[PDB]
Formats: sequence, structure tokens, C-alpha cells
Amino acid sequence: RALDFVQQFARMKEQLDTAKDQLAEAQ
Amino acid sequence: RALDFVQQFARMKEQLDTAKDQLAEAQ
Repeated sequence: RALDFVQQFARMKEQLDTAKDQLAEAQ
Repeated sequence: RALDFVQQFARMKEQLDTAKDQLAEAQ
């Protein structure tokens, strides 16, 4: 309900960070 | 508790933009 969503949102934040680092490596 | 969904949609917006920029760099 709440804790599960917090974990999910931190997960997608780390997803975003991984995507940004991949992008930086690409450039 | 719609703040959760709004923040989630913002996260997906940022992820989508990152993926689009990755596509542009590959091109």
C-alpha cells in the first residue's frame, strides 16, 4: 500500500539514474 | 493519495525523455 509504493518509486528513480548514466556513456 | 500517481507519471515522463534522447544519439 504505502511502503510497497515507496520501494517502487525509489526503484524507478534508480531506473532513471541508470538510464542517465547509460546516456552519458553513449555521448 | 493521488500524489503518488502524479509523481509516478512524472518519473515516467523523465524516463521517456531519456529514452528519446538515447534514440536521437544512436541515430
